[PDB]
Amino acid sequence: HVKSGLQIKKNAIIDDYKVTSQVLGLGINGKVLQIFNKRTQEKFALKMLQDCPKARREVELHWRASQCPHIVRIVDVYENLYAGRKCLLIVMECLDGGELFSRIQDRGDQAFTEREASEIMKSIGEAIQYLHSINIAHRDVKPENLLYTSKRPNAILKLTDFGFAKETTGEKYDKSCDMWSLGVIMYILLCGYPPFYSNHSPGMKTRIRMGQYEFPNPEWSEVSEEVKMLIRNLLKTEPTQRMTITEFMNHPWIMQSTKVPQTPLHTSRVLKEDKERWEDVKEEMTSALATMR
Repeated sequence: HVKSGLQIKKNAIIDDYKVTSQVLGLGINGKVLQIFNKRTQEKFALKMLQDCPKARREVELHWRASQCPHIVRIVDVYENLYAGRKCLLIVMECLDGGELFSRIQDRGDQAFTEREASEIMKSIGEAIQYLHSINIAHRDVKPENLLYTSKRPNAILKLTDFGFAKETTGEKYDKSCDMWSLGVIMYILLCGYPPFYSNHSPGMKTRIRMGQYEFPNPEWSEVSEEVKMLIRNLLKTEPTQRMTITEFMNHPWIMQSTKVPQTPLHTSRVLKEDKERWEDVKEEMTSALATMR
């Protein structure tokens, strides 16, 4: 089966979409902005990149991935002049529902089940499975890059931000770092904190002491050994021994999310207790990923 290649349009974007240029001001800094199609009136999102080799690759790899339903769609790409600089203006579907874990943390009943975690992990695994099956590694799978279509409870989770994405060759282990990311996200979904040692952070709990067993008791006591084994496989130190996306998506815990117990988890309640640490969680995931990609 044959798919079209990426046509980068050269006409000014404002022929096609309403923007106005105090909106564009905040854009070249990095913020995704809201814009409207003129013909259709549908809302979209706009990312502004400086045109270089690397931005070109990001947009290329992302375009190949767009038709995955667990990956944010590229609608159009423009090569325009903005300010003194040549820019890639990328038009995408708007994802208005916020980040994955924000939703979980803000729940009013502080209730979250193993089954829900499984359902979410299936969504993320589908996007990764698509990428790895066309020899792309994302290499920046992390909380801020997983976003919901809308605020509503049945919104679709989607993967964004191809700024670190890369073509691979199989004999390669570039894909390994995506599998580690899955293990980390899964771990947080099940307990509310990452599987990170720290030498930290007052008026707060230390969730995992250095060198301590990785599944501590208050939060992990009702979680099966089967699930802990799936996590050890995803987090395995050596990339040569780390679980692949094929093994992950073929695991019963993922394949049969419907049959997963509705075990009540500490996740939402822990995300709230520890919300002052969330910035540091993300910061540590970002640093780890940079040593691991």
